[PDB]
Formats: sequence, structure tokens, C-alpha cells
Amino acid sequence: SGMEELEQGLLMQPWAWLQLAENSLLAKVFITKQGYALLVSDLQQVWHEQVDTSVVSQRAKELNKRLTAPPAAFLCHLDNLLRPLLKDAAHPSEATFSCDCVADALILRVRSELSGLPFYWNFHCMLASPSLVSQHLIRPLMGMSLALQCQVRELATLLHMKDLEIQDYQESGATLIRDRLKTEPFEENSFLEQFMIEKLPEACSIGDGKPFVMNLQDLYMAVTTQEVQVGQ
Amino acid sequence: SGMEELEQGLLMQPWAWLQLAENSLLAKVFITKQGYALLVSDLQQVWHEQVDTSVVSQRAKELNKRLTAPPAAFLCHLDNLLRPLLKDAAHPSEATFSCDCVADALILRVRSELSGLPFYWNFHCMLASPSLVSQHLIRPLMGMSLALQCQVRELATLLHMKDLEIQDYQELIRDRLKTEPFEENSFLEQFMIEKLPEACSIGDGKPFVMNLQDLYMAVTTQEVQ
Repeated sequence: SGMEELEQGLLMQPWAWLQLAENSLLAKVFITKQGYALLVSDLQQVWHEQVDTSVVSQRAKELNKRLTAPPAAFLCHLDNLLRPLLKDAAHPSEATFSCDCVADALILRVRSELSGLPFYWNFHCMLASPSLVSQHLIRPLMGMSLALQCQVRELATLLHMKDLEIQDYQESGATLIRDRLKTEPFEENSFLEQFMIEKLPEACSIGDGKPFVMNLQDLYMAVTTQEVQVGQ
Repeated sequence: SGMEELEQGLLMQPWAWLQLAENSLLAKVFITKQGYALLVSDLQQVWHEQVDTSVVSQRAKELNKRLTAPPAAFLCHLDNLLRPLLKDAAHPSEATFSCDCVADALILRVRSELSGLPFYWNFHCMLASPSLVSQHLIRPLMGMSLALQCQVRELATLLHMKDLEIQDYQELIRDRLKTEPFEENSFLEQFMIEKLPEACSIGDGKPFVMNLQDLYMAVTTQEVQ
């Protein structure tokens, strides 16, 4: 069904950072002519909304007296709004975002323009099911950490071979006395222990989530894509 | 209080893998004389339990009517059956474990013996709050990916420095002993195409427990302040 395909598409969207009036949110959205699926998080809680075209028609009529248009045209505009600002927030937007909470609900409010008139849309988000949190956050973040650890082991392997080649020159007479500061042979235990002491505090810093969005989305999409394809 | 301290200690705890006749679980637990806090996951859902001395006293008496010592001694035995088994799965266990789902709840059952008598415990778990899920999984797992990415970038910088030293040594020895110069983008591309499918598979959560817990612990430690 159309709703299944929104949730499917949503799983393979990357996360964007979203500047709001007061705070910020992480956001991923997937929009077609049939509706949208949205996932939003503030790194404490996760919220979700799914809508079809009836709901688009209904709510566009509630929020907008000054114009009307087919549901798909409204869905198209929302995509135009959310798309460029996802990729970077150095894009001249002219659209504004705010949100407020009411128990297990988050309302994300948008003001933009359409047909040279003001346009309003509200996303009514409810706390995401544990299955959606698991699917979009826990499993992929776990898969990513494993993949990054494998990258690390592979680079350690490459380093030992570089050192072996360096040893090969040394043993054949290339240098007889140490005459300059060169790198020390790579030792993974001391690399790790120095990293945790010197680099870990700052390297693991989540912050407002922007590091995640700017550094790790290629890997994230590659990982969520792999599970979709495995889960068939 | 009692519970805030138990929750704090649970957060410092690593994740462990737990075998059970039917399936397996990811588990972490923190037991003192004041009770315990438990987190459990099958990778689709996350369950939580905390107990105090009142609950331990009530449940231990109910389950073991001909057993007489206070809660502290019971929590002491639970810890002796549990913690060694969570440190190594290959370690001879005096207990049997099973697991049952009743509605939205998870019940981990323990069967043991103490002093010629049978010893029984049930850990009754509810779905963990979004806040525990984020604290014990989402934020640390995010921390860990960022940290490991920094590692990769550091190892890339070191590989390139070694390459500069190698290219200096040719100011010539056997060609088959010469490595290819390191190029990061081409390393990443190759890895994503050839390695990523297998490298990211989580299976039953066992690789995450066997490979990543030292880093898991470093990251949760860091976030607390």
C-alpha cells in the first residue's frame, strides 16, 4: 500500500538538522503524491507522523483560507521546502519553523509562501513506536559502529604493512643512524589508550546533533539500505 | 536515593550477550544490597526492571518459601549467578535461564540451587522508557560512531605520513615488497562496495558485545558529566 511505501522510503532518507525558533531538531521526511512520513528527534525523544492525501486536504483547508490546490500540489511544495534546507542550512530559505509539546505529542509548525501568498502547515507528531526507534536509530547506529570498527581494523592492517616496508629499507642499509624524527612503528594498544585519554571526550560529543548529520549520513543511508535489502 | 544510584551504575555497565534455550538477549544489570536495575533488548525492543529491598523480600519469599536470609543475601546470590555469566558465556553456570513474553512484558526466569534447596528468581520487565533507550543506546551508539570516525581519520593521517617516509627512502629495493600509496577516498569507496554489507550486520548482537564494549563504556562514562 501507499503508506507502506512511505515508511520504506523514509527508512532510507538521511537525517537533516533543522533550525527552529527556540531549539533545533533532527528530521527525516519522505514525500510522495500519496502523503508523507516524518521522523523527528531531539536526541532524547523521537516523534513520528504519517499522513495520506485526505489528511493533506483536510488540514490544508483548516490552516489556509487564502488559497486552495490539489493535495499532491501541497505535498510537492512541502518537499520543495524541506529538501534544500536538509542538504545545508546555508540556503536562503524565507520559511520559518517552530514547535510545541503536549504530553506525547510534538507539533512542528511551518510558515512559508506559495502562489505569492502565505502558506501554513502543521506536522502533528506522536511518540514513535519502539519498532520505528529500533529501525531508524538503534539498529543502524549499531551497524555503523561495527562498520567503523572494521574500517579501523583494516587501517591498522595497512599500517603494519607500511611499517614492514619501512623495516625492509632499514634492514637493507638505507639508514644506519637515526638522523631525524620519524613516525614510531604503529602499535594499536597505545594508539587506543592515547586516543581515549586525549581525543575521546571531544570526538564522541553529540552536541545539537549537527556532527552526526554532517559527518555520518553516507554511512547511515548505506547501513539502513543494507537492512531493507536483508529484511526481504 | 537508592534507585538513582542503581540507575547511575547500570549506565556505567557494559552490554552482555545472554544465551537461552529458545533465543538470546542483550542484557546489562547492576546489583547492590539495595536492589538492582536491569536493561534487556532483543534488538527490536528494550525492556527495563528495577527492584528495591521490599520487592526482593516479597518476591523471594513467594518464590522460595523455605528460604530464610534477608534481601542483601538474596541479591548477593543473584549477583553471583549473574555477573560471572555476563563476563563470559563460556563459563560453567550453576543456573538455567529461560525467557517468556506476556503481552508487552518480558520475564527472565532463573532456576538454580542454594544449599541443597532449589533457588528461583523472576526478573519482570516492562518496556523501557524513551529516556532509557536514548541514554543507554541511541546517544552512546551515536557517540561511538563519531569517535570511531575520528579514529579512522587519525589512522588515515598516520598512513599518509608513513607514505611520505617511504617515498623518501627511495632516494630501490624489491618491488613486490612495495605497498600501494594510501588514498582515503578510494579506501572508503572500496570498503563501502566490498566490505560494508558484512561489516554492518549485527546478527544476534554478539559482535557488538565482543568488539565494542570498552568504547561503549568510555562513551557512557563521558556523557554523565
